[PDB]
Amino acid sequence: AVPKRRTSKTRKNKRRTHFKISVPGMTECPNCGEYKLSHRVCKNCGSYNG
Amino acid sequence: HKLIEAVTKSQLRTDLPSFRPGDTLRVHVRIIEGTRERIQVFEGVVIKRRGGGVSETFTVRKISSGVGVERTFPLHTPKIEKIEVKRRGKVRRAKLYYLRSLRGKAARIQEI
Amino acid sequence: MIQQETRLKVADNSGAREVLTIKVLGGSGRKTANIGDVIVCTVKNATPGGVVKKGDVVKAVIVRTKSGVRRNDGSYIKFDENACVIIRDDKGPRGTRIFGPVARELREGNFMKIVSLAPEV
Amino acid sequence: TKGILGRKIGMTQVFGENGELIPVTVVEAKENVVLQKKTVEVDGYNAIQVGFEDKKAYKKDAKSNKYANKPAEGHAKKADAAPKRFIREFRNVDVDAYEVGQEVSVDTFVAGDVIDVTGVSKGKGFQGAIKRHGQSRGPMSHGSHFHRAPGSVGMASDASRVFKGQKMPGRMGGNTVTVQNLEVVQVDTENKVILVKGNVPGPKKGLVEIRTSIK
Amino acid sequence: YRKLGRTSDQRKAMLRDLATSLIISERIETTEARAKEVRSVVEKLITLGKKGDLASRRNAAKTLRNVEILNEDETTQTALQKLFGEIAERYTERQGGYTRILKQGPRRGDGAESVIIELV
RNA sequence: UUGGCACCUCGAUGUCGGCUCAUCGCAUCCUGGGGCUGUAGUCGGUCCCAAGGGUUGGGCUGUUCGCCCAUUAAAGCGGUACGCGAGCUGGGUUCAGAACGUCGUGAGACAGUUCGGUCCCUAUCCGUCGUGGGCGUAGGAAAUUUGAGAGGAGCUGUCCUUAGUACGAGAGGACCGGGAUGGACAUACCUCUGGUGUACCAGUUGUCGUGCCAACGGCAUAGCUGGGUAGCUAUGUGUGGACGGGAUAAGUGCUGAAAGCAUCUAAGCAUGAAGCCCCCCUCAAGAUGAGAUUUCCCAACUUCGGUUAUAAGAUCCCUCAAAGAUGAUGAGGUUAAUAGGUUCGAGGUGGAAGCAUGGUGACAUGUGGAGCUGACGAAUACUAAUCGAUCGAAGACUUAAU
Repeated sequence: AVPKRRTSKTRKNKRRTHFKISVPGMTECPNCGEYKLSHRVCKNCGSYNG
Repeated sequence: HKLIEAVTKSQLRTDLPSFRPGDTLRVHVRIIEGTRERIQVFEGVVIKRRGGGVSETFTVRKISSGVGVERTFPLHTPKIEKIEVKRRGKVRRAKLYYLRSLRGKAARIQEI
Repeated sequence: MIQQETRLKVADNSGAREVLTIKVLGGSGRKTANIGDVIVCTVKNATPGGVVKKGDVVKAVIVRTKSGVRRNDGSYIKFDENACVIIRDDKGPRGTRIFGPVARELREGNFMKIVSLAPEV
Repeated sequence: TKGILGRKIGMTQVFGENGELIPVTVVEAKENVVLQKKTVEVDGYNAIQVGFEDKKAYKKDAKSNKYANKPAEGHAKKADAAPKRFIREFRNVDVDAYEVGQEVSVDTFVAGDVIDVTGVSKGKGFQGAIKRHGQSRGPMSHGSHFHRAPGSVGMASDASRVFKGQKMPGRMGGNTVTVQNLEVVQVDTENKVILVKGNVPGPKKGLVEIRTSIK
Repeated sequence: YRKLGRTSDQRKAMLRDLATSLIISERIETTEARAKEVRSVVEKLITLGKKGDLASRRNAAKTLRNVEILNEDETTQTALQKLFGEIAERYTERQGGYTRILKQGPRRGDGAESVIIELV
């Protein structure tokens, strides 16, 4: 129920190994020129050209 | 499915008439109990008819000595010699499950 | 009938009118029984002049059930009530008549006399 | 001793000679070819390799298992065959009666009528102990607080731990199963089917393998 | 085959409201889970409006809603009158595929990915 | 087991009987293999070897015990904090109320009974059951495999024949051998018999709406009632514990001396158990001892004894499922049938709307194998899987024989 022992820094930093953030899938837009999420609509221009 | 209809087509029968629920039939069934062949009849009312191909089934109900009896037979069984339709009855549903709890004047059905 | 406390109706001709199951014979731990099996029961009702008094312990055989029976031909026969007959220890009945239809699985069971006195098999 | 691969179709029923009702399973084995033969002096043991279904050819940009890759084409061209979806070995069939490139037909199974089927089960996912191991439940009334929960896992510090092999909740299904001593009803060469008596494991479109009874 | 975190009584009303708002505006914004199910609901109302028989006009009234469109101003044709009319005369030769879904990315404050559904 | 001792725990180690899940000992209840009989046969007594698998359901008491009813091949005895309360019950025994018998002058006490009376905790570490990411296995990859080593499964009844033979004066009644069907327990599956089936069809009550009639919608457990596809399901449907091999236990032995005879043993040959190792089923090269086979890719450089970018392949992202907590696995991405639409089917419901005719009317018949229809089978690019991005090899040193 309650922790018997406190957690040390060595043990705490190993559990947070996989606690990472993801890099989105972004590519340069054919017409806007800015970056864009694949399969989405360019916020800068508004063109998809599917 | 197309591969299950070509492997079971060799077991369908054409000597079968057309009958709806509520109709009274006379099912002739082959019985080999004893020493060899013999035929015994069963006259009742159709109360159920399940669908399918060579898996279609029907149920007939009769009252004997004051005790009702129900027989369920596969439609395409080879153990049936004949099926005669005598009385056609007007009904309002496919399953006559309410016939089990009734008996007498209430149980009898009208004729078209 | 099927389980330990099931109540059956007596179809044969004798004093016994209602019996309460007490045990299902055959194997250690058997749960249920169907047409063609012997059971141990006790009488609860009877007729004032019957041969089987009230409160006895006898053996019987199942002849009609509500669950039904399946045959090797793909066909099913079901009844509307559960009934049995008080039988002697030699597979012979204890009455002189038999009321109601009976299943043909009794012929396989070798209960030849019961089939003979039945109005419908 | 014989073997063949196929795909499940579904369940049906057929009528016997005396009117006996018999449930059957429909299986299809259409394109079975031999690709390789292993021996004692090479590969250690004796066995053969068989493909069951035909994949497409090789394209420069393939993003699905439908098209064959280069490593899978050379291994197939060596036996003069097109890319195959399924490949499995048979260490029970003879190796002197088969030549590379041979076709395995359904009519090879005749007069045997006794076989064993191997296949993967359906799969249920994360299940409890009452359904995964068929245990009993606690009382549902009388002021009880124990229904579908698992029972005691140990013995009070005589051994201060849980033994290996305790039955706990987990993922069930998806295992290799084998049903022994089944019978072949009939073989329709016109459609490349095999009517098996009974039922076999897996969904209605999974891969099943059939070999002669080992017992 | 989706529930959308709602009961059977609310999953039916919300679908009837989304189908009618589209026929009026012809373009709306919503979430991706609601767009993939409203898709099949609106594509069947146009199939009824392409038959013209009175029997079909009464079955569409069970799902449609009573709403007036003053923009046209020609008696403020009801939402059911727009169907069998303007909308039934556009997809005469098209057999299926009367809608198109477009993505826009996640929305702030909730994380849900907004989508645009419109009639082709 | 009842006690003796008072060594650990009073800034706290929770009782009796169950329930749920088991494990392990052999001083063996059942099944298997053997002596000896005061062993005719059928049945027993006692003792030895054997722990592989089994070893019921109820009545009466809070119980353990114990008695009783009906069965079974058998209803074995012991240990684990009298197994088990961060798993669960609170019926008895140690709370506060009240009463009876008894004892006390009394407040009150039991060497006794009776009715009533709160069981709390979000799992840090080890342990256990599932499922992923890294690096390693001396180039980088895609498939198929050997099995060191583990786990699972092991039970048994009644009939038929041999034969009414062996045995016995009669009653009674077989022994390794051959066949046919059950009980309990495992396991896969949904054709059949059933259950479920809140986006399927139909009937019906009250009330409020679409202006009214007709036809419909909302709310009353899904308003209620009668049916029901797919999927999931047991009580339903299949299969399994089947034959043999190799060494042994208690036993019976064959030769043979020590000890001119005897003697299964001291050398040498056999025979012999549901038990031991195989045979049967599943997992397995992180088996750092990291195995084997087939096929695929292998150039340009300042000449770092290096490096870049690619190649064969694998992903990002997207449409989905036979898979699924997430991930992983599987099917596919327009050089395309993955899903949704659309057009035909199977199955389910059982006769729509409109109109016509017959009745004062409630209703009925006709048009009509009507209409409607979630998950199942086919065909069809109409809609959405666009355009793109990232990761990913040029193969060390030693002998020995070529």
